[PDB]
Amino acid sequence: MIEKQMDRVVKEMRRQLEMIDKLTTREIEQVELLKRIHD
Amino acid sequence: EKQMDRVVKEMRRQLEMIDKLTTREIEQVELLKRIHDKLVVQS
Amino acid sequence: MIEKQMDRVVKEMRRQLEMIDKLTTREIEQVELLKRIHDKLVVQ
Amino acid sequence: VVKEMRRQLEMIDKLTTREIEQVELLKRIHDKLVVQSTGEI
Ligand code: NI
Ligand code: NI
Repeated sequence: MIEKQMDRVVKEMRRQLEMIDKLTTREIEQVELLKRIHD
Repeated sequence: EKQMDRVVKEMRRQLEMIDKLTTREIEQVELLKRIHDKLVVQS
Repeated sequence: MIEKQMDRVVKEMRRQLEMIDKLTTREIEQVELLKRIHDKLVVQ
Repeated sequence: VVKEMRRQLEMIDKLTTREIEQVELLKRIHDKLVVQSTGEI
């Protein structure tokens, strides 16, 4: 009982962390792109 | 920026749930310790 | 010492112990992932 | 976009701190159980 709930919360945190990983990655690539084109 | 906060807020949210679950786990361990100690020290 | 009873308590301690090890290692991977994200974001 | 990155850096740092404290707390519970198994448990 407490064990599934806790397992379920950990699994769900890893998923939100993956979202942050991509977002930050996409933000870094967007900065790199904008740097080239801006005067 | 709006998508990040949505994910952090849900992460911070998921962190509090874990904190409460850990508290209930401690209570379980404290009781298990009480039982363990009684079996050892009673006759 | 009634070890029949004691053996149930030990079985339950080892089980809790195994569960906690799984949670800490999975949380540790997140901490590791968070550190990498921190490194990436910090390069700028 | 740059400003928001430095802002997200602090947010990630704060999440790292909260998760480490949780790891620390679970480790403390683990260390208590171990000891209680040392009597040939
Ligand atoms: Ni262990
Ligand atoms: Ni013991």
